[PDB]
Formats: sequence, structure tokens, C-alpha cells
Amino acid sequence: LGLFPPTDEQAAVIAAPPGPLVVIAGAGAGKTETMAARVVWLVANGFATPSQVLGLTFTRKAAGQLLRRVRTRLARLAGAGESATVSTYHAFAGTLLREHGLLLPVEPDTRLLSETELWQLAYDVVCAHPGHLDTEKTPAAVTAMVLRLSGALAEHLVDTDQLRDTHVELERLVHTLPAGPPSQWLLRMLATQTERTELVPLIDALHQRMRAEKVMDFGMQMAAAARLAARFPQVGEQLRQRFRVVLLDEYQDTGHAQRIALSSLFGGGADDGLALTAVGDPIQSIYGWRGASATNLPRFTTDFPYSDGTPAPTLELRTSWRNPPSTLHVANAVSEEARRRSVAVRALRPRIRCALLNNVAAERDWVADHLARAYHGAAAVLVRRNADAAPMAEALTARGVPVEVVGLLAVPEVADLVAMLRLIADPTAGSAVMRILTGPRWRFGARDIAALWRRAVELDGTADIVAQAAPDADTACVADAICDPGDAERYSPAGYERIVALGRELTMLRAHLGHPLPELVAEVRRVLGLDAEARAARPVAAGWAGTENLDRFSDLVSDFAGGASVSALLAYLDAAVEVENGLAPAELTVRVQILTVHAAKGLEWQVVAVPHLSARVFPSTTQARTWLTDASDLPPLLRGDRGVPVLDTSDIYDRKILSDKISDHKKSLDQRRVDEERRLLYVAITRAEDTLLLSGHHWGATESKPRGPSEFLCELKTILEEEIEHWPLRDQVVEALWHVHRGAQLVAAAMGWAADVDALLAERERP
Amino acid sequence: LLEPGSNGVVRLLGGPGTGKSSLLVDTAVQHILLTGSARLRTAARAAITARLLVRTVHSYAFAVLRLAAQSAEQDGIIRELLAGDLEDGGWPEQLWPALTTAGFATELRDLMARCTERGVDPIALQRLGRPEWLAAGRFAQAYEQILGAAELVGAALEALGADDELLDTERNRIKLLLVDDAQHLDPQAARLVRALAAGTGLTVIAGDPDQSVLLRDDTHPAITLTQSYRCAPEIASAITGLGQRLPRHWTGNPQREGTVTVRLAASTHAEGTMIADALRRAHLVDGIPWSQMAVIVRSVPRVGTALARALTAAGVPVQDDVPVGRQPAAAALLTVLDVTATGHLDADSAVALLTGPIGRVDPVTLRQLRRALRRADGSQPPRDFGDLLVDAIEREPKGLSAEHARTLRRLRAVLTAARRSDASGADPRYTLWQAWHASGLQRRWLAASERGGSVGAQADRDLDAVTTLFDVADQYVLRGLVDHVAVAVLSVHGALAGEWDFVVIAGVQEGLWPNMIPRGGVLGTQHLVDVLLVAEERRLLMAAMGRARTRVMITAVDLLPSPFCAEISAWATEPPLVAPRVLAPSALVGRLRAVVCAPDARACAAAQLARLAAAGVPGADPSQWHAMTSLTTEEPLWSEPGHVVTLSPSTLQMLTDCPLRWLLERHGGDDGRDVRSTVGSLVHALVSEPGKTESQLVNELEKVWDDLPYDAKWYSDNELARHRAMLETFTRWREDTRRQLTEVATEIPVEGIVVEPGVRVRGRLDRLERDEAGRLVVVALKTGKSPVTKDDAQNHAQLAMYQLAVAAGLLDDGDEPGGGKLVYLGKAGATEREQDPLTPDKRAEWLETVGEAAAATAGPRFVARVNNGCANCPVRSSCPAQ
DNA sequence: ATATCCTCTAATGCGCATTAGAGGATATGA
Ligand SMILES: Nc1ncnc2c1ncn2[C@@H]1O[C@H](COP(=O)(O)OP(=O)(O)NP(=O)(O)O)[C@@H](O)[C@H]1O
Ligand SMILES: Nc1ncnc2c1ncn2[C@@H]1O[C@H](COP(=O)(O)OP(=O)(O)NP(=O)(O)O)[C@@H](O)[C@H]1O
Ligand code: SF4
Repeated sequence: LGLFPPTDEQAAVIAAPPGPLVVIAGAGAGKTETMAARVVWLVANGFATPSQVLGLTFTRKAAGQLLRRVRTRLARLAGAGESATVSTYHAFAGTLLREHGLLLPVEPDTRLLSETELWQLAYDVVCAHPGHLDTEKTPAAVTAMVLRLSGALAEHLVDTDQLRDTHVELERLVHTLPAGPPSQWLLRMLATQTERTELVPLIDALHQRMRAEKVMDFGMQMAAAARLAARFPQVGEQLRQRFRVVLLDEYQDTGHAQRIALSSLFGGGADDGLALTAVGDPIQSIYGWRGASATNLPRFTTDFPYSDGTPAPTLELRTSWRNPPSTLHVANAVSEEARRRSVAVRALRPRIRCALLNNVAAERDWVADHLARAYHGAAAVLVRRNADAAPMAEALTARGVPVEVVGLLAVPEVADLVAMLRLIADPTAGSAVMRILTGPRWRFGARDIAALWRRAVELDGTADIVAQAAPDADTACVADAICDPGDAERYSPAGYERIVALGRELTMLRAHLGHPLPELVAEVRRVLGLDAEARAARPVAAGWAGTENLDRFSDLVSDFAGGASVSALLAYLDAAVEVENGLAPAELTVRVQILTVHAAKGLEWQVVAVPHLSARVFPSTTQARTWLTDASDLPPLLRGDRGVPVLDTSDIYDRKILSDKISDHKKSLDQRRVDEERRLLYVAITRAEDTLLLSGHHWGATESKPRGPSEFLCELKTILEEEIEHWPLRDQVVEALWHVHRGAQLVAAAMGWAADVDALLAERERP
Repeated sequence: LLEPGSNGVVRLLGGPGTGKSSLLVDTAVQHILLTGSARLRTAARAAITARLLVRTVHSYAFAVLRLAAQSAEQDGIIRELLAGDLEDGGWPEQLWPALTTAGFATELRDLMARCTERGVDPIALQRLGRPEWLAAGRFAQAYEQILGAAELVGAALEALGADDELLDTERNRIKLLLVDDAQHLDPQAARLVRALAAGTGLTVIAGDPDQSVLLRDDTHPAITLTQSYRCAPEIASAITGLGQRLPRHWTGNPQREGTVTVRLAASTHAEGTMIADALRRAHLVDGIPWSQMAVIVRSVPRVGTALARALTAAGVPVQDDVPVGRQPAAAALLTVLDVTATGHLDADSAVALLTGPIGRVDPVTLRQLRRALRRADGSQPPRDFGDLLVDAIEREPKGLSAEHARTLRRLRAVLTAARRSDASGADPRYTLWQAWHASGLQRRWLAASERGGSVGAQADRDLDAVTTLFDVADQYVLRGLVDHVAVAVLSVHGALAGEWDFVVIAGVQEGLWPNMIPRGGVLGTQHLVDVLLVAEERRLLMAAMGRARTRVMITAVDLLPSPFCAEISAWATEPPLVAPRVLAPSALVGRLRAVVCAPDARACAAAQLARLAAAGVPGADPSQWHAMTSLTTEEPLWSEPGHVVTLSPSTLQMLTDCPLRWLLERHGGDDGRDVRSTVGSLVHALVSEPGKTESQLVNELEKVWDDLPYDAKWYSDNELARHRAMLETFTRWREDTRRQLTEVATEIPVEGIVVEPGVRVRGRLDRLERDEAGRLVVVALKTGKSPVTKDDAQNHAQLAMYQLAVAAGLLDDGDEPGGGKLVYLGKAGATEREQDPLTPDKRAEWLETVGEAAAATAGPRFVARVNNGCANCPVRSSCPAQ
């Protein structure tokens, strides 16, 4: 219908008879392309009504694009010979809870918590625990463990009861058993195991408090929906009647809570007339730590049966479409080890520049040069660590290429609103005064800061020491010298008028502290220069948009106070800074992209480079801990989808055997993460469409000894050789010393915008 | 058909805005009624009085019920019934877990209400059996055996037809029946009207069957109307074009000139901005007054909440939520009432009075008041501010009072009036009003609401809350009294009684306006309603569009435009906006500045900015730009010849790391003192004593640990158990090295000169000891957990300054270099990091480093080198190097 | 004028526990 001619292999998937179906073979063989084109075949031909279609995707952008593609195809087919419902998994779980929330007793009016509010609630519950933890950690550091255990449990449906017998049956092997030849090291593992059962009451009280306040989380909604699906068969028999065709995209990364909720409503072996299609490959399953389900590709042929025991069919659909050769050879050779570990695919058939520089600066220069010579004379880069994203723009901006890189509270126009709101609330935050006193407004000099501090100190055993640190102790802050500057002989004449103006402004603004919260942040922004200087710092090519995030902050403040502005909205923002790493960047309208590998799933670009491929950075062997070292790890004996082998613990008669078993268990669990990293590299490579860039560096940034290139580079060099011949760290330290002027002259000499200006003048001068 | 001499039933039909109500009032006047809303009846009565029994259906039902005698309460009743009906053992045996929930009560009440509306008996519901409906009917029949506003019409009708004489008398007492609203009338009201219109006179049933007595299927002659009188022909054309898709012909007013337009955004902010842009341009350029525009949205909570906030920022007024107790202004008197009831002033109940509206002090004035009060009671351990506050309120402190006396006097007056007036009169007449009169909070807002749109708004809202609290107190007749306590954006359903020259239909997205959200449930209420939709929402869109006579603006985003937008675009009279223009006075200045200061039209923009600045418009003058400001001082910190600077040894490794960090970490710039700092200082003080045993130190620590600001009281015991071990390991270390060194002084003050700009070292050595060789080692006890490395501890700036002082006299001993030690209490014993004595070769290097560091604090323009310690410094938001 | 840390790993001295230093403190839907 005016689009691609469907291939012979895709033809079978396109017009497959109603019933469960699996699609495989991965990296460009036309999976999402045979979704709208299969909906239209099941709509225009017949067999369904386009109000009975349900499609599920992980990210909401994919849901939106699928909806748009489907509607466009349907509209085009309406001219030759009631709309679908497309939503993400968690949104559908929320809808299911809203419809049938009274069966399983959860109020349908239940609110959903963010990450910051969840952290605040968990922190209060942890700090309000009457008992004796007997742990060496701190609050806000065991909260980061409670919030992780309570996520893993609700992800694997464990309900905190079986967790109380985890250390038992294991501590006897280290005490009762005799040595064959305490070890001072197994005791650390035991002290870790005795931490889950120690903190079970914390994650019980947290759940109780969340229930008592009619709020839940992202990770509890799916658990509740799955329990509702499994317990009550009366909900599936209604949705199956409402929906006749169901599409499950990106099914490789779906979790365990979403696997028994999508197998109880649809395809529990109940109806063979429901056209149910699932797509995905077992090789691009990269998360492993979020959905924590390496299964669900093999557990489909026995999970959605024909209502008579026959396994559902899987169609190969092998053809390489989005991958040119000489970049598909690398993709099919770098993941050739999956011929044993995760066997569910055979191969796919078809329709490069590598560098090893001796330091990070040279590699940055090399990638920037290669990405500029294809721009100046006439794309994306995939960084695994987003902290590495911003660094590699200075070596690229100097080339002249326009630079696009992808924290709400760190924006220079919003960070001056969080301050001067912290200065108003408590006059003891000295870090919110140095930001105001030294900002572009009222640039105070060093001598005047010293004079202010001298006035501040002028204004000012073993029990007098503890007499401090009280909430009402005097600490000689600098915010009460602005309001009592003293005699105007210690400051500069130009620095006393500014001090008096600041004092009067703060005095006016502090009286507006009993007013409603949303009407205070909108008044400070009025008093400050914001909403005018924010626009004046924007290029003419942008247009009129200068207050996007500066307005979304006010919207978020109003959402929060739906409030005290001292106890709240300042502890809340400091919690959001450390927990959410800035609330939400307030994305632009929308150069070479910058995004991370995990955010580059199921997409395509022209020139894609995986820049940093040295050791310890891309494989990321650091900060990985098994289930026997940290408490919040959910031992595999009670985790769903048990890859993730379980140690037998029933064939040990001496301590040496137990030590060997533990060691090989740790080695296996580490090889699991290595395989996940290889899958990540496979995902990164196949997004090419064209020439590809692979690079690695010898000397990093903060290392006493050089680090070699990773195993990925050492394998890709062999692959390309069967490549650019590019095969005392540093002590330089950067330091910074503590148009507008030209354009101001025209305005100074001056004394369809004319109509607007005269209308505004008439409005202002008409009392 | 409409004459004083007439009989029978007549009706007039069709047309939105045609003048049905005007025709009805004209017939009523010419012959010498019903309205359907408590607000519409006022307008009808006003019109009738201007031209020369205005009631509603429920009011008429109540009146007839009263003559026949010659909502939280129902929710509570049903909740109590549900709570009772769970211990006894006819629900379908699956609804037991949900019975105690608050979401089942609302659904059950709604099901009962919709059963009542259609005129259904509980036995009739029990005849529908699906055991859920049987149980609901049994619940309803039990509820009846145990009145509201939902069954009022039904009860009134049931009371009728039995007397057989009241109905005839009422019919004879009515000569004209004017319902004025029959398009949306409940069947009980319809049959009540039909019975009341058996014979009389009359009995006009006008209504409007196009938008869902009876009209569609009935006898008697009917009148057809076609001229709208309140809609432009283009608007009517769009409405009828939408109507030719519904399972109806009328013309607008030809004298009007209209416009129907469709707009699409690129973001939610874009839509919320162009709506305000259009409203502002319509008010200012076109010149129509306020209250003639309106924004109509499907649901106020879903969309209107953010739209109003994004719209009021552009200068467009909105005519426009919290309980009486939750208002701080009303709670100010509630706290006074509570204090009077108790009779004693609490500690946390005084800061609330000092902060609330009764006496207002900003936090800096709180610090000043606290300092001025603590200067009276000069105890060595300062007393808690709350404790002094009550004493100051009760007894006047003569030590010092300059401007804080007025606030305390006002609080004295309020409290001394309230606490005595309650020892006689009743609460509402002697507590609240006497407190209000005693407080000066009536002559301020009265002269302050006149001026200022910001302070005046809070004054008005606070006064309204105070009046509401007073009314509630009056309706409550002291402990029991305290215990008991413009453009108008609105929903489609509220958009049915407006003129609204300009209507902006907002939020017409494909996800919300055609409501794909299912309307099912557990009780199956909708199945009962249907047994006993896109085309449905099209009528709502039609009704919303028909309220506007001049301009309709249908706004959506592209979050996706619904097919209704495409349908409307066929009868309308461009890429979506991404940067929509505004008429805001703070946006014109921004755009003009952005275009002037760019890498032809510059002269025009400069002229516009000059004209703006000549009449105010903040942000316009070149001197008011932020980038054009100048440094205040730009003069060195010290310049006199022969000046000597003082360097404490703890802030030398910070001056050789980042001089800006030194400048701004001191001189204010540290946002506070953590508990770890005071705990370390306390342990240092305990250790510093020279004649105390370990048990004495532990007891002293335990006696004062209680007064520490630790949250998580399970942590305030772990910390105590850790620092007891800290003291124990210090004592073990001291006993271990007794035979190898020997202490000479403890906490000895170091002060002197090391270079002649001169450098004046000043500090407090923690422990000074001496060896068998006569040297003087230096010990700096540290309570940290992670010791520094040996290759770094040999370059420690703190110790290298201490053993620099011991050279050339200073500490009044043999003046030998000695050595250096760094003991880490906490982490076989306490870990000790050593440092060799200052050799004459290295002493020169350290003197050079001290001299170079002392010259970086001289003038302005301090350097900010990036360190490995940038992750811990509070001065980061003001650091240019980031 | 007074101090960032948890954790995993490598050397080492009397095969295994103790001490010291280097490097990272990921990737993140709804
Ligand atoms: N019949 C076809 N003719 C031409 N191009 C096709 C055809 N089928 C698919 N493609 C292209 O091949 C690529 C496959 O991508 P897409 O259809 O989005 O599924 P996909 O990329 O494989 N999703 P995933 O496998 O999960 O990464 C796209 O660039 C399609 O436009
Ligand atoms: N003869 C007339 N001369 C002048 N204006 C008239 C005349 N008849 C009606 N109008 C005007 O028409 C309007 C009457 O609208 P109205 O009676 O409210 O119709 P409606 O049926 O109530 N539509 P609705 O508001 O949805 O209920 C008013 O603005 C009257 O001023
Ligand atoms: S962040 Fe670094 S450079 Fe900036 S002030 Fe702090 S220590 Fe100095």
C-alpha cells in the first residue's frame, strides 16, 4: 500500500493464522515493521475491528511511534477498501488495577510515588524504627538497601516471608563441618546473609506505611497486577473478550512480574481465537539487573499453548536489513560465543575504522577529527558511562561541529532560584549566599566579602561544645550581616548601596513567606531578573522560547504543594539532587548525538562510534557484587528465572569443598555479567547503517599505571585482521581565575514589534 | 398558541441560544414556572422583575412534600452498614476483602443513586438476577428500613396519588407551567411534570432535544425555531458539519461575523502559551473586555490545573480549595484558643505564634530576637529558645528590648485577653472575637488590601478564611470549639450558561476527549444502567462549541490530535508552533535584547527598547542588564608595606590546593556544621584532659551524649558504642608508647612568626611529646576512619607547619625539629602515620611553599585550581572552573 | 584552627590473616 514490498520470510509472519506466535532473529530482520503491517492485515482483510487491538512496548516513545504508524496505515487503507489502544506495560498494569482494584483489595484512587518521594518515605520509616539494628552502616545508607530489597522482592513476588530462613541451613556448613586441612572470610559472608533477615522488619514497616497512605510505586503496581491476574481468572476472561489481537514488542527484556501477568490473561491455554504475537531476540536482552529475566524467550513455547498442549510456533525470519556487510561480519563474530550459552537463534544473512591511542586526549582528538571531516567537507556516539559524555565535547567543539549532548536544578537560570529561596528560608546556608553575592547581579568584590564576614563575626569545656549543634545554636552566619551592615565606612561606597538594596529586597520578600507556596516561587522569580534575562541569553535562531525549564520548575513546585518551603521543597530538592540526579532536564525541541548505549536500543543512525573501549570502562568489571557480599541481592534460591545457577549446598563434607563451591559460584555469577556486557557490545555495534568507528586508549585520566584496552578491542583487532594502524600519565591541571557591550551602545544612543510595544505602553499607562 | 386565552400543552423545539427562555418569559409576562438551577432562577426572577414563583424541580419537590405534611451523612450511614455487614455470615463471597475499603462505598452509593433516578424499587433490582445486583438490592431494601436529595422527587411523587385531593388543588393553583429545561431531566421529574400538567390553563415543555416532559416522541402541536440569535453563521456551519456524522438544521445570526480555527502545538508548554497569547491579543488588540473569553476543557483536574498556572503568568486574570483548619491564618487563632483551653503556654506553641500572622518575624529577626533574649540570662550553657520565649512573653526582660518589645506586647495583649475572657463567657462570643479585637490584625489589612496586588491577595484570602472560621464557630454553638475544627477555565458541563464571545476548547487529544478509558467496575454499574461512546462525546463537543458566538479556537498538541480535529478542519475558516509569541511585557524586552545583542533591524529593536525604558518596563535600560554590572571594590585585601598575614596550620593544605576555596570556605560559605564535627570536637575535649582515667572519660561522654542532633535513635547508640571504643583505643595507644616518648604539654597554643609578607602561624597543638634524644615530636590526634597514605603523610602541611614552629623557638623548649606523628583513633592498635623531622634541606622548601601560599591571599582575582577534593567543597555553584 | 568513605585487591611475615594503597563510587521505563 505504497510502502516496502514485504519479503517472503516476512510474508508468513504478516499473514499468519490467528493464534500465538513468536518472532526471532534479532538485529534488523523487520520486527516492528511487521507490526502495523500485520495490524492492517488483521483489520482491512477482516478478523478484527481496529478498536480491539492492543499493543505493548517498553518505552513510551516506541508506543507513540507504533500508534502513529498504525493510524497512518489505517487511514491510507480507509481510502481503498474506532482506534487502537497502544500503551506501555506499566501503564497497562495501572489501567488493570484501576478497572478491577477492588477484587484484590487495593484502592483504585492509589497515588504513584516518584523516586524522590519514595526515598523520603523510606528514609523516614528507617529513621523511625524502634529497636536495635546492630549494623555498622548509617541511615540513608541502609535506606539504599531497603529500597533495593523491596524492589527485588516485588519484582520476583516473594512477599518478605521466605526471606527469614536464608542464613539458616547455610551457617551450619561453616560451623558443624570439619576442616579438611572459620577462615576469617566466610564470616563476612555470614554477616551479610544475617542482614537480609535483620532488615526484613524495615521493608515490612515500609510496605505497611505505603498501604496506610494509599500510595504505591512503579515496582509494586506490576506485582499487584500480577497477583490479581494469577489469583482471579475472572479478569482475563473479560479482557480476552474485549481485545482480540495483542502485540508484545521487545519481549526479550520483560521481567518476571510481567511474565505471569501476560500469561494469565492472554494465552494461559484458554482461547485459540486471540491473535497474540510476541517479537524479540535472546541476544539484545541487555538489562539483566532491572527486569532480571534472562528467560521468557524459551518459556514461551510452553507458556502460551494452543489450549491442547501443542507448543506455539516460532518463525525464524532471518535477513539482515539495517546492517551493511563488513559491519555485520563483526556483529556476527563478536557474539559467536552465544552458540552454546543462550541457544535460540541460528544466524542472519545479509541483503570500519579501529584505533588504539596512547592517551584519552588523542582518542578524543581522533574521534572528533573523524566526525568533523565528514561534516566540514559535507550520526551518534555511544558512551557507556554518561559521566564520560560531557568530557568529550571540548576536543570536538574546537573542530567547529555543532555540539549536542544528552539536571533541572543545575541550570544557571534555575540554580539562582533554588538559592535566594534557600537564603530566604534559613539564613544559615552559607553556600546559597556566595552564589548570590558573587553572581552576575551585584558582583561583590573580595574585599567587600571580607568586610561582610568581619561584621558577621562581630555580631556574634565539654558541655559547652555539645551546647552547639542544637537546632537553635548561633553559628555566626553571613546572612545576618547583610541586614545589619553597620557603619558605611568598612565597605566600598559602591558596595554599601548594594548591601542596603539586598537587605531591603530580602525584607520585602521574607514577609511573603506565609503566602501559598506556588504564589511565592512565582514572586521571587518576579523580583529577580529571571524570565527576562533568560530570554536575552538565547540565540535569535531559537525564537521566543527561553523559559521552558524555568517554567517547568514552577509547575513541579505547584505539583509538590498539591507544603512549607522550609521543611519541604528544600529537603525535597536536596533529596532529588542526590537521588534523581536533577529532577528532569526539560528536554529541548530538537550536530551528533551523545546518548548512552542503554538508551540506544532498537534505533538506527548513519555514523555511530563506540569511543572508549579500554579495560575496566566498557566491560565495567568494577562495582559488581554477587548475592553473598551485599544484603540487597535476593539469593537465587528464591528468585524467579533460576540462568542464575543455584549452589547445591548438599554435597559438602569439608570446609575446603565449601570454599571451592563458593568460589566457583562467584566465578559463574561474574561470567554472567561478562556475557551481559558482550550482549551490550552486540547491541551497540548493530546500529551502524554505514561506516563505524572503534577506539581505545592506553592512559586514562586519573591512573598511576596505564590500563590496557579491553578484551573487546583485543577481539575486534583480531576480527578485522582476519584497521587504522594507530596501535607518567599527566600532571596538567586546569584552573579558572576568579556583543552585549557592543549592542548596549545602540540602546544607549537610542534615547512587527512596534504594534506590540505601543499596545503594552497603552496597557501600562491606563490606570 | 401563546395567548392569555389558551388551553392544552404546547412546546417549542430546536436551536441553541435561539431564545427559548426569552420566549417563555415573554409568554409569562403577556399572560399576566421552573428554571432547573439555583443560579438560573435568580436571572429569571431578575428579568421578570425588570419587565414588570421562581423555583427548581428539587425545590418544587421539597415544597410539595412540606405541604403534604398538613451528603456526608449518607456516606457515613452506608459505611457503617458495610462495617456491620462483615461479621455476620448476601454478597457473592468474593467482595469480602473490599468491603472495608473506602472505594466500595462510593461505587455502591453511585449504583443506588442511578437505580433511584430511573425509578427502580429494591425488589425490582432483586428481580434482575448475577448475584452482585441481588446483594445491592438487598442492601438498598435494608437501607430504606433504616431523607436525601437524590430520591426527593421520587418520594414526593410517591406521597402524591394517594390523597387524591392535594394533586387537584395544586393543579387548580397553577395556571402556567414553564419548565424551561427538558433536554436533561430525570424520568422521575418528567413523570412528575406530566402528572402536574394533566389539566390546567399553558404547560410549555420547551427543552432542546438536539442535545441530550418529553420532546422527541409526543403529541400536541410543536413550534420550530431556526434563528440562533447567539451564534455566527460560520460556527453554525461547523456545528452542522460535525452533526452530519451523528446517529438538526438551524441558522445563526447573519448580523454576526465569526471565526472557527484549529491550532496545534509541539508541546504542552506551546499550547499553554499560545492560548494565553490569543487571549491577551483578543483583550488588548481587538479590545473585548474580560469575562467574555472562556477556556473549556473536558476535565479541570486533568488539564485545567496546569493550564491556569501557565496562563496566569502571562497577565491574563483568572477568576478562580483548602480546609479552614489547614489555613495558617485561621490556625493562628486556633493555637491561641488551644493555649487558652489548656491554660499553660507550651514550648512549640510559642514559635508558631511568633511566626504566624499574629506576630510576623522573618528568620533573621528570629536570630536577632534570640540573641537579644539570651543576653539577659547569661548562663554558660545557653538555654533553649523556647524556654526563654515563654518567660519573655510572661515577664518583660529589662536587659535589652528596642524593637522586639512591640511584638511581645501584642502577644501579651492577645493572650491576656483570651485567657481571662474564657473564665466567664462562652467560647464563640468571648474567645475568638475578643482575641480578634485584642490583636491588631484588622486595621492593617483594611488599609493594605487597597494597595498592592500581591499583599492584597493574601490579605483578601486570609480575611475570607477568618470570616469562614467565625461562621463555623457561630454554627458550633472552648476545648470543643478547637476540637471541632476574568477568563474562567471550566469543564464542559459547567460550560452551559455563558455568552463567551471567545471560546478556547483546550485538550482535544486522541487519548482523553474520546474517552477510551473503560467505565467498567466490580459491581457492573454501567451494565445495569444500559440494560435497565464517540457519538456521545460528539454531542458534548457540539454543546461546547455552541456556547461561543464570535470566535472558537480548538487547541491540541502534536499527546496526539484526535480525529475530531481533522473533522473540524474541513469547515475551518501550517507546521505546529514550537516557539509561540507572547504579548507579555517581560517577553518583548527579552526578545528585543536577544535580537539587539546578536553576532538592519538592530536600530528598530534599539528604538523599541528605548521607548519601553522611557516608561518603566523593568529590564529595558542598558544599566539594568545583568551583564553590564561592575565589581564593587576591585581592590586588594591588604596593601600596606610590611604587612604580616596569619596562617593556621589546618588551612595551609587548603591554600596550596585552591585559593578560591580558601577565600570562600572561610568568610562564610560553609552551609553548616554536621554532627560529626561536634562529636569529634567533644572527643578531642575529653582526651585533652591530663588527669582523668578511662572510666571517667567514658562516663563524661555518656552523660552528654544525650544532647546530640541524631535522627534514627537506633544510630545514636551505635555512635556512642563506637566512640567509647575510640576513647579506649586512645588510652591503649597512650599506655603503649609511654616507655618510648614522654608528654611535655597538651593542647599547647602555637603562635609566633616564621618569616619576616610575614607569616604568623597560629594554632593549637593537640599533643606535644619529647624523645630520649631531646627532640620534640608533634602529635595530631585524628578521629577519622580512612588514614592518609605514607607518601602523602610525609608531605602533610599541618604537621610540616607544627614542626616548622618548633624550629626557631616559639614553643619555649630546646627548639629541635623533632619529628611528626598522626594518630588515627578508630581504625592491633591505633594506626600511626609518621613523618621524619624537618631537615635543613626540606625546611627551606617548606618555607618557600609557605611564602608562596601567603602571597595568594593578597589581592583580588583568586585562582581556582581543580583538585581531587572538588567533590566535597560547598563553594561549587559559584566556582568558575566547576 | 580543628578532616570524605565503603570496598575489593595486592604485598607479606609468621599456607593464611594483617596492612596498605589504587581506583571507582555504572548503565536507569513507567
Ligand atoms: N521489507 C523491507 N524492505 C526494506 N526495508 C525493510 C524491510 N523490512 C524492514 N526494513 C528495514 O529494516 C530495518 C528494521 O528495523 P525495524 O523494522 O524497526 O525492526 P527492528 O529494527 O529490527 N527492531 P529490533 O529487531 O528489535 O531492533 C528498518 O530500517 C526497516 O525500515
Ligand atoms: N426577540 C429578541 N430580541 C432580542 N434579543 C433576543 C430576542 N430573543 C432572544 N434574544 C436573545 O437571545 C438570547 C436568548 O438565549 P437563551 O434564551 O438562553 O436560549 P437558550 O435556549 O437558553 N440556549 P441555552 O443558553 O443553551 O439554554 C439572549 O442573549 C437574548 O437577549
Ligand atoms: S570546586 Fe574545586 S576549583 Fe571550585 S572552589 Fe571547590 S575546590 Fe576550588
